Amino acid sequence: VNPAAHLTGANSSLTGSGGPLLWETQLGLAFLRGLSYHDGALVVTKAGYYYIYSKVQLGGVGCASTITHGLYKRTPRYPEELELLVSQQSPCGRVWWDSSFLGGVVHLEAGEEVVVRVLDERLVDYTKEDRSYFGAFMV
Amino acid sequence: VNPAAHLTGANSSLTGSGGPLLWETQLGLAFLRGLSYHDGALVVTKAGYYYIYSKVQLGGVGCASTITHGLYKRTPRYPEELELLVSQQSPCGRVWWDSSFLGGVVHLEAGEEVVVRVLDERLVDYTKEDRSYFGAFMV
Amino acid sequence: VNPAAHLTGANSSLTGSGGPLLWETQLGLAFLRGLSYHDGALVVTKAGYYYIYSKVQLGGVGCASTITHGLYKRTPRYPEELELLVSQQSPCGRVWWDSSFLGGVVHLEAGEEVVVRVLDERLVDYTKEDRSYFGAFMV
Amino acid sequence: VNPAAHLTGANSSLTGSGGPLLWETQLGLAFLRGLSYHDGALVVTKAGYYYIYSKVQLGGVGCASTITHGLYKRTPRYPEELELLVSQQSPCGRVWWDSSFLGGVVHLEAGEEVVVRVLDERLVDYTKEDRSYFGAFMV
Amino acid sequence: VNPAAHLTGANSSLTGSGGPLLWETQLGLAFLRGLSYHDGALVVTKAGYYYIYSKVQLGGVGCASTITHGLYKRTPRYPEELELLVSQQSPCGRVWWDSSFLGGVVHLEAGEEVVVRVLDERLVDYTKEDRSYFGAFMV
Amino acid sequence: VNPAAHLTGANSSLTGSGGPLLWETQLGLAFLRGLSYHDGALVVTKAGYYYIYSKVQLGGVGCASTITHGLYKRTPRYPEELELLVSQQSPCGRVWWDSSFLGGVVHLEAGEEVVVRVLDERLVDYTKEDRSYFGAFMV
Amino acid sequence: TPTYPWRDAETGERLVCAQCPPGTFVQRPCRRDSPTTCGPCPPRHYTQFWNYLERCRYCNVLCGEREEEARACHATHNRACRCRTGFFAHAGFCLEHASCPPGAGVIAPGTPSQNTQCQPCPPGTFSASSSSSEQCQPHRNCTALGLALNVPGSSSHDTLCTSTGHH
Amino acid sequence: ETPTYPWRDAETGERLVCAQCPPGTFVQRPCRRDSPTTCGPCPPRHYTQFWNYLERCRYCNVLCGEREEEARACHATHNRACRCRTGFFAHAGFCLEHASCPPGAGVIAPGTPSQNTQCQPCPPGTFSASSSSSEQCQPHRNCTALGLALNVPGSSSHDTLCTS
Amino acid sequence: ETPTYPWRDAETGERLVCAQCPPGTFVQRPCRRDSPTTCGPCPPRHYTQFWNYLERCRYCNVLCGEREEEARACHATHNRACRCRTGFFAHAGFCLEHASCPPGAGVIAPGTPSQNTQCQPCPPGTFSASSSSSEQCQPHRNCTALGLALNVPGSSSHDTLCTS
Amino acid sequence: TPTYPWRDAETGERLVCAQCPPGTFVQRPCRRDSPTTCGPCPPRHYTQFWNYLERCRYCNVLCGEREEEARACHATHNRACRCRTGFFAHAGFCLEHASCPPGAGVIAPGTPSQNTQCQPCPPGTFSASSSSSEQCQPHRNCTALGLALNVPGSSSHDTLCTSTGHH
Amino acid sequence: TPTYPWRDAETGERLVCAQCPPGTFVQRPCRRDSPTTCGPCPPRHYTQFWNYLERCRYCNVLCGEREEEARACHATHNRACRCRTGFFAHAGFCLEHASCPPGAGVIAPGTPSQNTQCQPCPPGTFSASSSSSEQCQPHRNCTALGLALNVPGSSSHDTLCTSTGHH
Amino acid sequence: ETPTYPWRDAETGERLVCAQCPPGTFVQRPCRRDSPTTCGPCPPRHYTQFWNYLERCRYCNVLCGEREEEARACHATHNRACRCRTGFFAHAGFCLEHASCPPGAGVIAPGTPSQNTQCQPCPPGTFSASSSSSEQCQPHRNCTALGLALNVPGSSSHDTLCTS
Ligand SMILES: *[C@@H]1O[C@H](CO)[C@@H](O[C@@H]2O[C@H](CO)[C@@H](O[C@@H]3O[C@H](CO)[C@@H](O)[C@H](O[C@H]4O[C@H](CO)[C@@H](O)[C@H](O)[C@@H]4O)[C@@H]3O)[C@H](O)[C@H]2NC(C)=O)[C@H](O)[C@H]1NC(C)=O
Ligand SMILES: *[C@@H]1O[C@H](CO)[C@@H](O[C@@H]2O[C@H](CO)[C@@H](O[C@@H]3O[C@H](CO)[C@@H](O)[C@H](O[C@H]4O[C@H](CO)[C@@H](O)[C@H](O)[C@@H]4O)[C@@H]3O)[C@H](O)[C@H]2NC(C)=O)[C@H](O)[C@H]1NC(C)=O
Ligand SMILES: *[C@@H]1O[C@H](CO)[C@@H](O[C@@H]2O[C@H](CO)[C@@H](O)[C@H](O)[C@H]2NC(C)=O)[C@H](O)[C@H]1NC(C)=O
Ligand SMILES: *[C@@H]1O[C@H](CO)[C@@H](O[C@@H]2O[C@H](CO)[C@@H](O)[C@H](O)[C@H]2NC(C)=O)[C@H](O)[C@H]1NC(C)=O
Ligand SMILES: *[C@@H]1O[C@H](CO)[C@@H](O[C@@H]2O[C@H](CO)[C@@H](O)[C@H](O)[C@H]2NC(C)=O)[C@H](O)[C@H]1NC(C)=O
Ligand SMILES: [Mg+2]
Ligand SMILES: [Mg+2]
Ligand SMILES: [Mg+2]
Ligand SMILES: [Mg+2]
Ligand SMILES: [Mg+2]
Ligand SMILES: [Mg+2]
Repeated sequence: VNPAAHLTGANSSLTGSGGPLLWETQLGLAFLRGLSYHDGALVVTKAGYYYIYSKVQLGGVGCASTITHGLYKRTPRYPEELELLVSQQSPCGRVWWDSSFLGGVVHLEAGEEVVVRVLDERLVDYTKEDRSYFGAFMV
Repeated sequence: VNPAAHLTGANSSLTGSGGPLLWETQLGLAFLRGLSYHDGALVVTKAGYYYIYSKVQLGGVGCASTITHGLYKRTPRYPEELELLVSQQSPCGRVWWDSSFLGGVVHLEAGEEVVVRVLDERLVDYTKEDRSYFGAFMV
Repeated sequence: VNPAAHLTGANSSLTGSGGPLLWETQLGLAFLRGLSYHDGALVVTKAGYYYIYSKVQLGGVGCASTITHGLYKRTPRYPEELELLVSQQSPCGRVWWDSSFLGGVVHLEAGEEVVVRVLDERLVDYTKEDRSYFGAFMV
Repeated sequence: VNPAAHLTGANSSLTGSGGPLLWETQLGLAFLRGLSYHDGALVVTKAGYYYIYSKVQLGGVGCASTITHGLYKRTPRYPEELELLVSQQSPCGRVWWDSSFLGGVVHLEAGEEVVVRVLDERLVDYTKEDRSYFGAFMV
Repeated sequence: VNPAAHLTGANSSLTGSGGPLLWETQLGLAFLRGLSYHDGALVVTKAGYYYIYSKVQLGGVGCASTITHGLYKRTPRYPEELELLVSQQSPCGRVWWDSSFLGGVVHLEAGEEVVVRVLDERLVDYTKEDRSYFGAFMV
Repeated sequence: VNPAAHLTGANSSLTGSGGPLLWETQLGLAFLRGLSYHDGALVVTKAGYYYIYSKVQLGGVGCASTITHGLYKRTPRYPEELELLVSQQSPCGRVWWDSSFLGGVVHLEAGEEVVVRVLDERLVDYTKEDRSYFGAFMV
Repeated sequence: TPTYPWRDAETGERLVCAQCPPGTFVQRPCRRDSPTTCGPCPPRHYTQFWNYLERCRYCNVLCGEREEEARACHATHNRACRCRTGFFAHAGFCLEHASCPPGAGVIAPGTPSQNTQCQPCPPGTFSASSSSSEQCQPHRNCTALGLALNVPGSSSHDTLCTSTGHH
Repeated sequence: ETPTYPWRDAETGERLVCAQCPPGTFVQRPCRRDSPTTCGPCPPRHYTQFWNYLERCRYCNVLCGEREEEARACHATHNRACRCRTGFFAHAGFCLEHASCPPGAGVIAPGTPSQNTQCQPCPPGTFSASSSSSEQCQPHRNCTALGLALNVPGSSSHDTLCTS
Repeated sequence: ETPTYPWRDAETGERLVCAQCPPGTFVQRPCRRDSPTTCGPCPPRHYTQFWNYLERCRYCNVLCGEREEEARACHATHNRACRCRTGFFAHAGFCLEHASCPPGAGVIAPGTPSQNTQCQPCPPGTFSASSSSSEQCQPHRNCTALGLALNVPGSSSHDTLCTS
Repeated sequence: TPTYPWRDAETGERLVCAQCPPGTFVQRPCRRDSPTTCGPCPPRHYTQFWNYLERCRYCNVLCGEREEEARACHATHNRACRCRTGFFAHAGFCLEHASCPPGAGVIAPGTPSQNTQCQPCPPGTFSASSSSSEQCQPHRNCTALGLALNVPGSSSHDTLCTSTGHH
Repeated sequence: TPTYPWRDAETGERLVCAQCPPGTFVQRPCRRDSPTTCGPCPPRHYTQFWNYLERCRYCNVLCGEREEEARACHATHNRACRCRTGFFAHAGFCLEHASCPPGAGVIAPGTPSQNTQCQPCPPGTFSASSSSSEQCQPHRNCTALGLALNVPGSSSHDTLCTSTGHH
Repeated sequence: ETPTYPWRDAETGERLVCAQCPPGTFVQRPCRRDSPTTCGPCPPRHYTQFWNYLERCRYCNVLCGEREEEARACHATHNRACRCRTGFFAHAGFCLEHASCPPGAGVIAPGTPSQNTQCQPCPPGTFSASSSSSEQCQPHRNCTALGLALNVPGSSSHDTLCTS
């Protein structure tokens, strides 16, 4: 069975703490198959190369004119997050909408984790499960 | 044999009806392998989790300042399309170009379909097979 | 063993020659598994359908207001590159940042190659391995 | 009695002939005192230096994005207008409004005339007598 | 002696009552010579035609995005102000600065007054006597 | 004879010394009548109140994004210029054009002078006599 | 009856003259032996208040090409203007009523005062067109028709049914 | 009557015509040779709005933002729906604050959940002195109705004053 | 002469040097021990522009938009190519309408498929009265050439009038 | 010969005086016994038409730093200006001729009247450079050279051949 | 001592009068028998240089609502203004000091002359907050505390440790 | 003392508590029954900044751009870091040229690697004649200090002249 997951924006997604986004893992389009989840992280149980992705729908009113959207690894072997795939966008150039998508193949051991962070978080629309999400699959 | 497809923008792509985009399925870079196509829909024949994607090249002159690009499921079990992966973009902020990409893993049964819709459709450049497309593969 | 690769932006990435970007293939997040690399090209050794992708982080100061980012095939059977997946973006609409992502499934024979090109090249930020990259995997 | 006049925008003001603007000379705020009027022109009957002035209220919806507002002399001695006081404004940088004001001292002989021209004329708001006008007094 | 005056922006200039601007009449550059002043108004004591003028220095941070700058007559014969010379400007198209200037000849009787109003008044820079002002002289 | 003058933009007009603008005094529309001129300054020979005015045609390509246009008094009694009438404009908000106009009544003694300064001076279009100018008349 | 002060020219005596009502102006001031003569305002002029003007005000409100009279110039009031059919007023302009695109429908039509209002079509309804009159309409209802579902609808396209049941 | 759906019996293989399930329900178990379709009620946070033969109800996936309240709750037969809270209007997917009419202009229509404040310049004989999202143009104080004389003429932005 | 390509014979394994196929063709079958490369003609909607050894011709994948017409058709040896239709010019991947020279300015060059209208302000003694994408600056009516006297001086935007 | 009316000052008789041709002005009006004396316009002044000016017009067209004379001030005409080499005229300015970037080439060079024109290099051609003179050039043609194809070219890079055939 | 020329009115003799120092103005010019009388500038007026003004200059620098006096109007100088606490000067305005968002921290606080300066938190440090005082602070250091690592930190969140070691 | 990490011995399966490796090192080989953790030094282009048990050092993946120089080199214990070169300041991820104070304004603070030039309008009695990113407002030449008379009053953009 090939690990896969797709996690969706949820009412709890934006903590305001500067930490990772949280996600839904079972309702509507969300699911886990051969991966786990823990406090915002996808937790890997089978080691290998994974294609990881995330899309965030961004939006706001006028204008931290720069948004960073990224996927980061956590390993117990080092006490700081490691960057995997990051984008910077300045879409504030009244109402605007932009969506940021990231995907890429990374190596992950059992027990390592992946998270998503956006700065600033508040520009993320979490109100719709089809518009912000985070997933992966083994390749 | 692992299902896959990549379908491309075609001269017939923009119906003007408010329905789904249509696509080419055999010429140039388009193909089907273990999936089918019917009036704009990829039709699934083997049940499972698929990574689905689509990219549309958008462009126009000045400025419905908001574009929605999405992938939607159709099932005979419910009489309305279901949203899978959607983006909203306001790129009109004279000549402009922007491209919107969507990808994500979804569960699809045999007999279900996936389509793409863009509103407004008219901003989609269908004149180049490398710039608007829709595909999938089983994961 | 399923072919995969993920190649990253490097100090040598922007040749200025109008040719393809170059990439790192072994340090930090870069790797090759069952694919090769030669002067900017991923070189295929096992024939099949591949999902190919690339992300480039773009940025600059004010304002060739149009950027083209694409993935192109090279085959010994034809003396010109073939377009696979291309985007055009006009993000110059002082400091700005935008990221362009492309992905899609294509058929590649043994011995064929894939490259990335951006015009104009100079707007690509190659200084961070997490922000510009090029990879693939067989599907 | 020291010659003076103040002429106001009228319903006839925009001929669309490429000729000068026309003006009201009697109703509301408009008057002539020791100057005459004929077909858009202030006609001088007493020779001397005059301060001439004109204000035009300009306005438009989005967008020759350049507006020229000028006062010009006609003399029977020479078969072409002479430019006196001219402004160029590019105010189109949705609904916008801008006022252009011109004033200055010129020497005028009896039998010479002064006219106002705007290019493009149709951006002139002629609907309010307090907003677009043309006058003079001897100094 | 030919009536004239030049009144300057003052610390009291913006009442915020929706009434007219107030002005300094004695200090620095301000003076009255054969005209009077009461509560924001130039008061006419000698009947005749006057060239009246006013300049307001406007400025703001980003953004009724439309500014109206006008001169108005009050007469005891009628219980409402009469518009004389009015400009509408939409200069907000970050820090911005713009000057609005009005001038024109009007007939005024003894006992009539002239006031200046700006909407919105708070965009008026009243801090420099050389920048916002109101005056007149008989012609 | 009532003092008046109108001076026009000339080829010498922009010294680039940070000193005042220079002006033509005899050719085309320029004249002096009961006022003098020396090194950019209108020189007063008869004491009284004058309406002074100046218009500068400004223009540029894209972009101190703030332009200051002013009239200043020099007197032998005090070793610094006095500001009379000053405007600040931020018109740079590609090719743009804007006109700045200043007028007002000031008291001047014999032997006092008036000069015009623009910062930044190089945005002044001095090529057309009808477009940038400086004058005065006694009131 | 509001008044104003005056002086008889023959005697110098102080007078108290009647002002003149809306629609009129002082054609002749009072005298010791007659009241103020109030003239009716001529065409293109008005007085809206009691007054002692010697000339009525000018009806200076002119209607643009995208406007029409909401009120005519009358002796009692100035003319006034509103946007013509198809246009609404904004920032002293008359703009074209927007269209609601496919996927969305009209919830209030445009007026001279406001622009078309629009919502995204809710579930079960659609609008296929860019229109400034078309509302979100309910999808064709295959079950109510006793027909099979052929293609599900969306917010911008109607549901399609076949032409028969299933058996 | 009740709409239907074709179904190949698993282990019979005959073409059955089964009853679909009604809004508020979903198919717990398909129809067989002898048994009708078994329909179950949508659990909380889920719905079906139409007849259907879903094996699980759709998820109530509309979430209200901080500027928004429920116009409808999540029910067995419909998803949640949201409208802009008091003081805001729905524009391009967002909830914007109701605008204010400056001095010189009056409210001709209150802001609602779908509509910004509507404003017009105060017509002659009327006034508004403040920036407000409620205050309408009011007629000038009428000095002759109160039996007083005129002190200071009013404007589109100031009331007429009368002398005591 | 004819360009070539190396090829490992399937079932011989020797290195052959085969003839490539010419523009308008593709390789139906590779060269063997005794047989030359077999070249076939590109079917409709397909092309090869260079010598090649493609197993299938490239697809003619250039499509003209509504503002565009074919400058070249899809041929066996080249792809389709498009230019802007009459009244438009090619700018940044789009087809824009030719601009108009306002009154006061005249056309100094017609718009073409690659070029916008070119305009200049009417020099002295010349005029243009209308916004037009054809009309050039014309010299003023010359009153003395017609034997008439001057009525109204002309401008950069109005013709000189002469009195009868 | 166009004329203007005048009066003899000694007699009061009506006169019909000749106007003055391009390049001249009326230095002295006609008299009963002499024609109008037409003076030649001094430096920096012109008359372009028949006229009865008493002073010629001033040559007031000044050339900016990015411009040069297309025509000198002459007694018959005012000065006129055009953009210097490397610049084109737009909106009363003189702008730098654009460069066509890599992937695209010049199809018309810039002039004082127009900007550089550019196209995307068609199939078989390339431009490697950002340039306001470089055109799309045909790819190096390996088959014509009898050499093997090493790396295929693109619209912004030339095809590379090896240095020998295949055999 | 700088001077100016004058004339005695009784005799017509030429005089050489003293100018007047900063803080004063010429209230009365010199005479043959007395020096110039220099008056002190009244409130709201100044002279900053030696001068022979007959009235001092007006202190015309007014402070806006976001400003306060850097110097008072004095007889020797005009008033001058600076941005109040929390604001910096830019383009003749007083703007709010920016905040450094999460992920970044203050390296210089704002002043009346400059805006807050900000950097992205370097490795090992964090800022969790949007703040115009908060600096990048070092992550909680699990090894120095003898505690196990629970969740690694980032540039915008602190490292979490458990409450015990591993053994 | 030395921080640690749990580890299941491969082939014993007991829970060991191993020493982590220090900054500048990584784990060449894990701790066993009898042997301590074996730590190796980071090779060039690699680092570890904290105690760790990485099997390979992190890559020094910060690259300086053409506007930038190394503030720190890649070391065994830290990544490279970059700052803006002389003449530039760090704004929103970019290196912008230091701005110039126009005539009428003077430098009140030099530009640095983190900070743009700071400018103010020249206060009374002071001047700046040029656009410069160094030049401050200077006091006017004082004619009375030099024993001269006034020739031309100065401004915020021109020096006072005195007569010889
Ligand atoms: C095709 O037509 C059929 C009719 O033959 C139709 O089915 C109907 O659907 C509606 C919409 O879901 C149903 O209305 C509901 O009825 C139930 C009770 O059985 C109510 O509980 C529902 O909830 C209301 O409750 C809220 C309070 O909490 C209200 O405030 C709110 O207004 C809710 O709507 C609801 O009214 C109706 O039951 C069926 N009718 C039948 C006979 O099944 C179907 O919708 C049509 N299809 C399409 C695609 O348009
Ligand atoms: C390397 O050089 C070789 C020459 O030794 C070269 O091959 C040549 O290519 C061109 C371009 O494809 C060929 O030109 C074509 O010739 C055929 C007939 O054989 C024509 O039918 C073609 O069509 C024309 O038809 C249209 C009308 O419908 C015309 O309007 C239009 O202009 C078309 O071009 C076309 O002319 C030519 O045949 C070959 N020559 C040989 C000997 O093979 C090759 O292109 C060069 N390689 C590179 C990479 O530049
Ligand atoms: C102000 O108040 C008075 C009455 O209370 C109004 O005066 C009347 O005006 C109308 C309009 O022409 C006349 O027909 C009446 O005869 C007047 N009556 C009196 C007693 O004066 C007046 O119109 C009011 N003004 C406004 C603008 O509403
Ligand atoms: C208008 O028409 C007349 C002739 O048909 C022109 O007059 C001539 O002007 C030239 C230029 O100096 C002289 O050399 C001729 O001798 C004139 N001849 C006559 C008969 O008048 C005139 O130049 C024309 N004007 C313009 C601007 O073209
Ligand atoms: C210019 O130079 C002179 C002295 O070298 C200054 O004159 C002095 O001014 C102060 C200020 O009021 C007095 O207290 C002194 O008594 C003056 N002395 C002399 C000898 O004149 C003057 O202030 C300087 N000006 C400026 C602006 O710095
Ligand atoms: Mg619609
Ligand atoms: Mg109001
Ligand atoms: Mg024209
Ligand atoms: Mg090029
Ligand atoms: Mg912070
Ligand atoms: Mg300076």
